[PDB]
Amino acid sequence: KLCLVCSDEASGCHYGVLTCGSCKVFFKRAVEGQHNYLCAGRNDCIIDKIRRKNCPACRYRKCLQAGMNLEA
Amino acid sequence: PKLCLVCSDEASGCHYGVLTCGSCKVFFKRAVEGQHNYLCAGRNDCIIDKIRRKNCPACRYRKCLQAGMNLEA
DNA sequence: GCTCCGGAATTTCCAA
DNA sequence: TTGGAAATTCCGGAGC
Ligand SMILES: [Zn+2]
Ligand SMILES: [Zn+2]
Ligand SMILES: [Zn+2]
Ligand SMILES: [Zn+2]
Repeated sequence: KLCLVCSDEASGCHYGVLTCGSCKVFFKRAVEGQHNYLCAGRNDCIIDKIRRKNCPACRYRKCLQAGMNLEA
Repeated sequence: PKLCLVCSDEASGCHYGVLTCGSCKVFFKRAVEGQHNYLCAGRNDCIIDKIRRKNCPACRYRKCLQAGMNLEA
């Protein structure tokens, strides 16, 4: 039932991956925002429920290598 | 010149005992009266600057305390 | 007249 | 939206 990104509960499978609501209003506007997103860490930041908003960079990263894309 | 000891932006003036910008001033003020409960998603060495400073409240708050910031000064 | 600082009130911002 | 946190702006009072 877990979002494969933030490990909150999934609202369904969107963009080819099972994840949550916020994680699926997030990928989302990073792509056609085509955003910068610099990490203040090592690029290995932990992504979970209340930390997910700390590092958009690592969050966006983890989105991609879970396979999220705009296509179907 | 004139540059903040915390978020590394240009300093409004000495605030709470530490030369700092205005952003960190009201950040620190808000942190001490409220809760600290912030978590770091990194190793607690996170880099703080104008773009990065909003990423990790935890590390930013730590730097303020490290800098010597205190409410009565 | 000014400088300096705390700080409240206001606006900007964005996540959920 | 609905509400919380960020940040710029502005005012009160101690000084000088
Ligand atoms: Zn998620
Ligand atoms: Zn990161
Ligand atoms: Zn600062
Ligand atoms: Zn951190």
